[PDB]
Amino acid sequence: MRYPESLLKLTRALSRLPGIGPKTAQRLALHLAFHKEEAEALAEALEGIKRVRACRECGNLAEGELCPICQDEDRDRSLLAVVESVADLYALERSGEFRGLYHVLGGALNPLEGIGPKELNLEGLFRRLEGVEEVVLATSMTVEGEATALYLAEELKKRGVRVTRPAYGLPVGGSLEYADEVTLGRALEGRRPV
Amino acid sequence: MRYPESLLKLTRALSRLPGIGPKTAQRLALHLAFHKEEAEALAEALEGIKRVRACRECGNLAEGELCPICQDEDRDRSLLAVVESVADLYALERSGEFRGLYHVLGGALNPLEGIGPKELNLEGLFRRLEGVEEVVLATSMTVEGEATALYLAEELKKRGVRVTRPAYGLPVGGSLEYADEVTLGRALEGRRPV
Ligand SMILES: [Cl-]
Ligand SMILES: [Cl-]
Ligand SMILES: [Zn+2]
Ligand SMILES: [Zn+2]
Repeated sequence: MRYPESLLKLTRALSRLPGIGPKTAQRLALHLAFHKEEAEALAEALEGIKRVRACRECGNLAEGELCPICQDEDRDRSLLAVVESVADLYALERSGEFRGLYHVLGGALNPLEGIGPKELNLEGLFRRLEGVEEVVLATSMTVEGEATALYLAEELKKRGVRVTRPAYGLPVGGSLEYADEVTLGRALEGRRPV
Repeated sequence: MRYPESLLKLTRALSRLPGIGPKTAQRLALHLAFHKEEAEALAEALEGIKRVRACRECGNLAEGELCPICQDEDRDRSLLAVVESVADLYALERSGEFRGLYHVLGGALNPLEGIGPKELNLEGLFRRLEGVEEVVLATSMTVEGEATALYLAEELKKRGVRVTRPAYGLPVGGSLEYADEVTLGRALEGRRPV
């Protein structure tokens, strides 16, 4: 469709973003061209995020050295949560049921994609076990996240610390009829007294 | 969810974009933070589009003064296409069945939103009728675009030039069963010999 170079340069850059097809790229590029003020603000914010980097301790996004979680003094440092990504950390933190610390991996273990202990931010985890009561293995509830969990569990039980896994089960407001048979089966097996 | 300032500043700027909710804003903001090279390229392209502006004659997006269409010498200047937006011009131009010139309005007539002749790039149209055989009223096929068409038709027939409207009808690969009754009714009324 497009022909001006800076417009096409913008549309092409917008298309590199994940979950942004060429049709959305064009609509946004046109919009940015017709709203100079907004486009300048976005360029300012993009320059602004050059500073941001992985936290020295977590792997969580941080202004400068330490992330907001690590440099919070009101934090139960007896608790630690292993997590695959920053998006998952935010979800956990948004839940409100956790005031521990986090360790952010680079992803999950995956033999089929050659992803293993060296590729993940893993060796850093074992250096931070000082006065850590509990480690929550809060990896994804997938084949890959479960494989990661079992590996961390084996390695953590060796080094003398208890490990817990968040519950498989039904989601809140969920009907039994529309849940899958595996999730439903785990929910039954992990049923609790009341 | 988020707490670092430049990240939030980016996520907030990304949310100002049309058809971008806060969940997508966050995913993209995180992605840009973890891909410094790509983010710099987007900032470069955003700075790059400061130059872009409305064409002196069309209202179409242009590098500097004139749009690529207006400064193309192989252009049937006997033909002119009135259009509501640049997105529509590109669609028309992508169709391949038009080698005329374009006039880009700022939108369509809409009494309910106080949108009328002064608010649209309209007065500029009548200055460009020199050696113009045909004007294609290629506004949207809506209540607003039709109202715009009729107004331009009245005003153009006064100033001595024929006007045409693109066809209402069925789309290519379309079944009759799933088409709406109005579109189907127009397709029948505008049926052609073969
Ligand atoms: Cl798309
Ligand atoms: Cl969303
Ligand atoms: Zn941290
Ligand atoms: Zn032009």
